[PDB]
Amino acid sequence: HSLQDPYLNTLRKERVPVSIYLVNGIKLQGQIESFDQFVILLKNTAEEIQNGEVVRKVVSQMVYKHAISTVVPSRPVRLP
Amino acid sequence: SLQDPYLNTLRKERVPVSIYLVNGIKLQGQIESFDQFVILLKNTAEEIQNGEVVRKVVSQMVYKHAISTVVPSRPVRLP
Amino acid sequence: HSLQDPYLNTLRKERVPVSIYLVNGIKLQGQIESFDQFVILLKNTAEEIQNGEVVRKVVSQMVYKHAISTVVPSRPVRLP
Amino acid sequence: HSLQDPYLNTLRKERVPVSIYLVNGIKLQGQIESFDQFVILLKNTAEEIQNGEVVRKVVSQMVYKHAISTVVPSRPVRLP
Amino acid sequence: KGHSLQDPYLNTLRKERVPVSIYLVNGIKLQGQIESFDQFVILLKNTAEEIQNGEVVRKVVSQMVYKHAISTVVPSRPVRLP
Amino acid sequence: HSLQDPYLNTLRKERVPVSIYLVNGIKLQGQIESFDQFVILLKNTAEEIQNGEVVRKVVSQMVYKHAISTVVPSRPVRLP
Repeated sequence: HSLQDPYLNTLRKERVPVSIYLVNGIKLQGQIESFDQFVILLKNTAEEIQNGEVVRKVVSQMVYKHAISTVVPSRPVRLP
Repeated sequence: SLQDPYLNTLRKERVPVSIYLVNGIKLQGQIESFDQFVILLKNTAEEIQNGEVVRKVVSQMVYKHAISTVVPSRPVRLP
Repeated sequence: HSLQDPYLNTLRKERVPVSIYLVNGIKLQGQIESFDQFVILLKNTAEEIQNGEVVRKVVSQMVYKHAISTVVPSRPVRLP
Repeated sequence: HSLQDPYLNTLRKERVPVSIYLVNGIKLQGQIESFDQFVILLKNTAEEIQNGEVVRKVVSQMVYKHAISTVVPSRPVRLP
Repeated sequence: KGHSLQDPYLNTLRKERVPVSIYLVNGIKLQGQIESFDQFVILLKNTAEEIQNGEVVRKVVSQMVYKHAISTVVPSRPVRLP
Repeated sequence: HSLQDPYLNTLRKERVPVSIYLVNGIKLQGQIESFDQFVILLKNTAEEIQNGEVVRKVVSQMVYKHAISTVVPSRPVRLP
């Protein structure tokens, strides 16, 4: 895959906020900290309300490429 | 051997394609570039902000394995 | 592909109208123009009304084998 | 296919009526005419009615293994 | 740690006639004992019980499941491998 | 596998409680006992009511990776 590697690699190093849409329709958000041939490591640091104050929770989840339908970043970018 | 050309045709000829996903989602745009396992689809979305229409370029990396069918706008013959 | 490549070559060369059922339910109709190891190119003249006249549209769609469940030809076929 | 081939090759030989359940919940009944590495030619000997006349078709649909969840034969069978 | 786990787990599930639940991705639950498996299918035997003319009838049911349609396989009792 | 095996292996070594989301929507909780190229052996210790007292039931599923949506660890995990 001579395009997928650059593209992710780009999105990761430039810390590009992305939406990962899953085949089951679930939308993940956040940044590609890392990836390999079969998985993306995706960190999202969304805000949260814990007992009437604003906490920010950083859950990082490994998402299987084979369950991703599309990867639509927040801003377009190009490869080396 | 059929896939690459059909794609590579649509890419260079930059014909707008409708690519239906397995879940039924219909994505439209132009094939900027494709890979063994992914298609980079380019589209210019239209948004309404403060009355007037504003547009920008959205680029989607689409996994081939979530795609069912690809319907181009106009039929195309291979090279 | 002892059974597949013939059963499509026979379907392709003999221009048999085929139903393609997709895993997701939606049914495609039309003739196999051409296929490779992962895709089928299915061409189909349709029947459309625009401005009170039956107009026919020839639509060609590359359909990923991996979204296909079953392909049912219009008339029984044989191979060598 | 130490197990899959023998088993499939059995049910074609002994012309064993099989139900094939697809991943999407579809159930096909029929006899395994042929199969290869990725596909199964399922012959269905199905009666039906057309406008108050019994009409018996014989349809040979090619099924992609990747759409099959389970194949359930009508009689228990075994192989070497 | 490549393909060491799948066989041993299955292979001791089969060899020790352990009852297993097989959950298909589509949400179907299949119960039975693993008779055998290759790289791509497991052969699941169970005994089905129907009623014919108001008397019990046991039948042996043996179905070939594709692993690519299996989500998870949960034995009825803990097992361990070599 | 330069990210997946490491990420998995430290989830396993540090007995991190993990939630495994399936493509079909099912959430599986537990911890990675072992994992393969294609399966995760996931152990779950849950409390179950037996005869008016509470008893922990240990359950161990072999999960197929290809049915896994996403792997959400209980807490952050940094690899070597």
